[PDB]
Amino acid sequence: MYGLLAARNLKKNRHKRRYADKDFAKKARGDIYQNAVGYSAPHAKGIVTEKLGVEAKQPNSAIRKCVRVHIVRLNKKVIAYVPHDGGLNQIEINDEVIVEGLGKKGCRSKGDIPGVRFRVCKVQKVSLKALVTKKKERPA
Amino acid sequence: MMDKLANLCITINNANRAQKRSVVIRRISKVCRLFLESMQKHGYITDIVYIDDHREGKAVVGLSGRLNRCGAICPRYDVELKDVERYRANLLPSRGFGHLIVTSSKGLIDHRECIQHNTGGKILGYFY
Amino acid sequence: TKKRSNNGRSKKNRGHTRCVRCEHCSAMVPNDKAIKKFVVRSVIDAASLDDLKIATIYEEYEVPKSYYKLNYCVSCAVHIKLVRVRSRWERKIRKEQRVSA
Amino acid sequence: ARMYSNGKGQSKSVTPYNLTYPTYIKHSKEEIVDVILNLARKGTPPSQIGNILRDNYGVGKSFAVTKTKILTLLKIAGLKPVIPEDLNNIVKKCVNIKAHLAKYTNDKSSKYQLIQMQSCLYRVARYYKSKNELPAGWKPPF
RNA sequence: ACAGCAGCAGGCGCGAAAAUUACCGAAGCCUCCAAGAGGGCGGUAGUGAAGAGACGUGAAAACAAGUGUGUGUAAAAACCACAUGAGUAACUGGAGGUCAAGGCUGGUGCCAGCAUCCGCGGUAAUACCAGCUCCAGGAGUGUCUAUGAUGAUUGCUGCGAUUAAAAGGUCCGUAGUCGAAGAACAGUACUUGUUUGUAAUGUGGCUUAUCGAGAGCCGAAUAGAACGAGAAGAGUUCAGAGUAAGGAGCGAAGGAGGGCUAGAUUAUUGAGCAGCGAGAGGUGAAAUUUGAUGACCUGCUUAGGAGUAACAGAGGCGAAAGCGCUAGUCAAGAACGAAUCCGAUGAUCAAGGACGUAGGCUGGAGGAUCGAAGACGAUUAGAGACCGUAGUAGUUCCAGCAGUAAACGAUGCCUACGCUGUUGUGGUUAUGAGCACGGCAGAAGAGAAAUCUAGUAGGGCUUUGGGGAGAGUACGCGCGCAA
RNA sequence: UGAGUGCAGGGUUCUAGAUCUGAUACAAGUCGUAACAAGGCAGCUGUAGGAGAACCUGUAGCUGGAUCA
Ligand SMILES: [Zn+2]
Repeated sequence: MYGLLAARNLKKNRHKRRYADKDFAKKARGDIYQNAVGYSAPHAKGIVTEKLGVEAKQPNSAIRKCVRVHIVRLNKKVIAYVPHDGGLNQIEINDEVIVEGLGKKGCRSKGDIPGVRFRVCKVQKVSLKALVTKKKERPA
Repeated sequence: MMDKLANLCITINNANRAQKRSVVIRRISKVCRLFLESMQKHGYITDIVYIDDHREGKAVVGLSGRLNRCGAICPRYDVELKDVERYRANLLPSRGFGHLIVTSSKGLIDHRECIQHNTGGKILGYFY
Repeated sequence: TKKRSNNGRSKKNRGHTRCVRCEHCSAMVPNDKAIKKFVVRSVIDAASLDDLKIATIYEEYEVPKSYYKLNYCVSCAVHIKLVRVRSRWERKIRKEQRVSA
Repeated sequence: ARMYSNGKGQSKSVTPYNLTYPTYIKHSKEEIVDVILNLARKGTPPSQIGNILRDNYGVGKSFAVTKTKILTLLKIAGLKPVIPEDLNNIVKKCVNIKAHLAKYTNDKSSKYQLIQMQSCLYRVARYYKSKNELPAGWKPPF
């Protein structure tokens, strides 16, 4: 394939090789639009339906606080994590929450939380960081 | 069959590494003659004899102490005068010495003569 | 990792070889790999030759010998102690063993 | 290397540096030229013509005296064969193998040799029917 | 009956996502029968930390932002000039390592939380929650999401395939990519001149807004096309030329290479008959089991179906799978010797075609030995297994199907350049040596090492890998009687 | 020249479904112990039977073997 007039053979061969890369393959041949946050959108709105808790992976020993969210844009139901110290207390059933990604290349689990892929950002139009640290109050 | 200009290069490179002063090279073509004659002009090789054996051809050559390395490029890429310095920087060790040889309508010439004559050509080989 | 340069057998420049059967357990082993042992044993024991000298009718007598070639598989040769495990530099030494009696 | 098998033999014979004229010989030009054309009409292949000239009449390579090659002389005399002698010897070997297999059908080794032989025939045919030495629709005797 | 905002404002929805139902006889342009009329085209401001410049938040004597006039414009506001007051003006992320900066004080005790990654916390936490001091950037700083770089982890330059992931089981073969020396010839590619071909952007500059982005003027330019020129490489032809390129042929010889015909020395079983009169077999040790219907062992007769011991090897032959008794017969091949003939006929290979141990399947022949399945005897907690007794399909042959192996020297095929000693096999020999096919032991280089079919290298062509898993699995398709 | 609309079919993409059958994670549940030491019958590859389950048995192969002899 290294001959001077071999360009056609060379091009067709090298194109076919790239499908061995996971990155190129997923963009070409996988379902890249299945996710609430990803290629489609940076943030997602949804309504809280259940409060939930999950164990951390070994060797850690903890209960992590999680929320069941119905996503407006897809009608899927997903699990999200609630970040801050007393955070679970700032959320009621049937509140609206905005939800965000964990920051890995694909949608992947982070740290010791098994199988959860998003986190809460805002509750009832206001920043959760401000709610928890008592800098601002619920809209009421 | 091997390329004759490739065979020439490996034969002299190995013999130089083994610290021999002379070699016999077994299959010769028209551009092989012109390549060797170029290395003689720049004082990399000293003495050349050609044997007219009626079977292809063969040469006997004396090596100088100045030759570090030589090589052929395959395939022989076409180059504009704008392109030659790219190949010069890729192949040669220093901006101060060594030769990159190019075939042209004016015979074999080096990368300096290309500037003088204002001509590109096809890339052939190098030595330093 | 590769333990021996010859793969533990004497086959070179061939596809396939005849098999033989182990003396101790009847397992099949390739002829070029089997451990071989030669035996030359008198029919009459050394502890009887002094009686033979008064028992025989002939003026002189030569005792008949019996001849054998025996074959062993690796497991049997190691267990019967025809061969033993050896160090990484000893493995390379090749010398002919004695004929048994 | 060899074309149908893994051979790398090197047995050949050296061609001389210069050819001269064979003055040690005991015949004229015209006699040698007569000897060739007789051997030709009797039906000998041109490689055998060469062997006889060397062995019996004492002339090496059969050209130093004539300034002309054996097959060209046969075309000048009009004695040219219908098929080139190489292609002709390939058809013969094929026929032989098919005549063996016709009575000893079980021989897988002979079957193997036939498919090799047959391939070589068509590769040679395509050479000659490009140089206009055979009619375009020529086909094997099979 | 009427009606169609992917015109300008504006509203509702949808979403993670985007401004005023504002002024306009002025600037740039367009339209008419016009010393005039029209234009949401266009211009002017308002709104918003998408982007980009220049500067405030003090000095050691003495500091923005305000205000009033003038300007500015279509009218304005801002900008600039002079004159008045004065003394206002920092946050975001961090402080165990990567990675700049605290083993500080108090709470909490695998809780609550933190942490991109590695990891912290079970009562002595520089990592959680706070106080206090430090660090970094600073009118800005954190997070999420796509992409370029990191990355020689996509490799033209420039990676890998003995053992880490990775050379097709072996051949033939089309399309495709790649192809001697010598003597000559021609100009379409190739390279280059002149002329065309670029507003903005970008590039090399100079000049004016306090400065700096900004604005204004200059010069050269890509790919593409027109006409000339040069002939090294590539291309075409020739034969007083004949490759350590190929094919055809000659001579003497070598080999478990293959098909067929006709024979062979023993051995293992089975029957017949004769002798003898009590055990044989099997194991680590024993039991199933067989024997007075005479076993076992020793004779003589016979009947079958497999196989070729020892010699026999780091020996030979074959494309691989594979091939071992003796004669006769039938085709083709490899190597060697040499002054035979033809002359580029060649390398590698998608598609397509032929062979392929064993076990398996369809039909016929046959059936000694061995033995999946099945059945017993022992051993064990239990053995369905390992061991012993027995026993069927298969194991052999002819005519076919099938298509897999740790089909491995785990090392593709042609072709090169390469140190020494020793030992083989077959020819030839000036007896000094060579040519083809091997084994072995060092060296030098190489490599993560072990080691070396792995040294040197932009020679040609095909196959093939890209962190573990799921997975050589699902769906579709092609072959097969099925597997 | 033809908009619309009947009636059969196809081509695409989604979605329902009694029941069955894969995979993955299961702090540590039940039964054995198949592999790694000659792992207690040396291991592994192809093929064919059998079996609670790892697996066991015949046949040809390989050393990555417990032998460069
Ligand atoms: Zn044994």
